[PDB]
Amino acid sequence: MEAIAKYDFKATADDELSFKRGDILKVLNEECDQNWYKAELNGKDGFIPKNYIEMKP
Amino acid sequence: VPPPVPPRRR
Repeated sequence: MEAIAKYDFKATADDELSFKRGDILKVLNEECDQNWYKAELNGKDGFIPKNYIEMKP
Repeated sequence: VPPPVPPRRR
C-alpha cells in the first residue's frame, strides 16, 4: 500500500524512523494498531504515527 | 502546528 506524510516527523526511538512533511512511504507491516504504521523510508524501516500520515490503497 | 503523537505500544 501507499502512505503519505502529512506533517514533519522526528523519531523518538530506535524502532521509529523519521520523515518530513511530503515523504512517500512504503507500507509493509501493520499490526492493526490504531495509532501507528510500519513503513519504509530512506533506507530504513520503522514505526510512524497515523495522525501524522494518510493512507492511499 | 502538528497533532499530538499517539502513545506507542497501544
